[PDB]
Amino acid sequence: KLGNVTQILNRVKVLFNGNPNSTWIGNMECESLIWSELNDKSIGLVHCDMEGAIGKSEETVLHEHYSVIRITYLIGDDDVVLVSKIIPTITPNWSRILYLYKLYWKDVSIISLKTSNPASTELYLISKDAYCTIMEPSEVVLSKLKRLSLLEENNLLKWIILSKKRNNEWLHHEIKEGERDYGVMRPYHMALQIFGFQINLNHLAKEFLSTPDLTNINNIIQSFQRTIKDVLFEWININKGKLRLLSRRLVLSWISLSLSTRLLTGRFPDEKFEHRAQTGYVSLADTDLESLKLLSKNIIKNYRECIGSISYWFLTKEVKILMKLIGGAKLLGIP
Amino acid sequence: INDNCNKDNKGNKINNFWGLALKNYQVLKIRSILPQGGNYLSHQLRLFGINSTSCLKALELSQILMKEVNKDKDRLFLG
Repeated sequence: KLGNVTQILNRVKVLFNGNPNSTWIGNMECESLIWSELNDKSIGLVHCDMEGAIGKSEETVLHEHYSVIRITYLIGDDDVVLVSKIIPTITPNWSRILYLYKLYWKDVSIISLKTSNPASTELYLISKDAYCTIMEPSEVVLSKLKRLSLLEENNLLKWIILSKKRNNEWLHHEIKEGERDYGVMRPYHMALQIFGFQINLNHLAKEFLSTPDLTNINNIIQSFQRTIKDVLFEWININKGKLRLLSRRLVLSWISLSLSTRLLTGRFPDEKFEHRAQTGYVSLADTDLESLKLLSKNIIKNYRECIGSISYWFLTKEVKILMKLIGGAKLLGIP
Repeated sequence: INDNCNKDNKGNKINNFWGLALKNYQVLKIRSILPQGGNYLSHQLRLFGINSTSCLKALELSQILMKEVNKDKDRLFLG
């Protein structure tokens, strides 16, 4: 996008010898390779953004965090800064990771970002000062770890809840202010555009909604008309797979119309659509077809009345895409 | 001119960090010491990423990294 102004493509070095098992933090091969290639250079920052999988147990998470600490000890010189991400859980045996980080570092800070999800317990740890002197196998360390005192745990819970609440309030205020403003994006969006990133609204529409353009209201209208005619024709023509596919196609067409008309006119056709999307599902009813002018015909409405309303529930991976599309429509279209 | 504009925004955004400045309630220290996962309102601000949209969090951590990270050394990224 920038045209290699800063030569960023010439300053990324990949640590990989061809063996897949040398890329995973838990394995010893990864540590051996990293130490082999980075023992003779100076590393000031170690940034570890975990995959954050939910399948892994607490023991594996502790092992991976300890391995990251070992790597930082091995290759990091003095005044090295370690940045890591943690996902605390409701299960009470969760503060052992905090105890470990306190044990191996002297200046540990914990941050809850306002740009992160305010409905999830995602925190960032920053560590600066090395404290320990002896590094030993993982088993004895993981057996050594314990919980923390209850008073500090309750203080941490209260602080986490307060920070999450204030972050959510800031998020709501920022969304409202962005939707109100005429034609100027927020300063962080301007910075991201300057740095070389691209707006993803068109891409998300293209490989999500299969709509090449959202600005062209007309072609989207005729697309929905043919889609509804064909889906009703097939529905009376009668399976489970066909019903699911046809319902999904109709949902995508309806979402395309909603996003396009929000971008062009400034208001969603259905007021409850945004709240339902926040819940994670979308519904199209007889009333929605009856609402707007000349989208369909009376026979189409009567045919739809034999089914009433359809309600499709998405996976979180698609709920995120819906959220991004709605945000782009609200923050890039007219007020 | 693109590099100049990048440096210009870098220079101007020091008093305010693109409106993402941290408050006192966000930073805590261990020594000086319920949300539900079904909501994704935060993703309505993730509008500048095709493969990964998590380039907005780095812009916020950039303040602390400016403060505490040496700028004359190399960097390692894991995961």
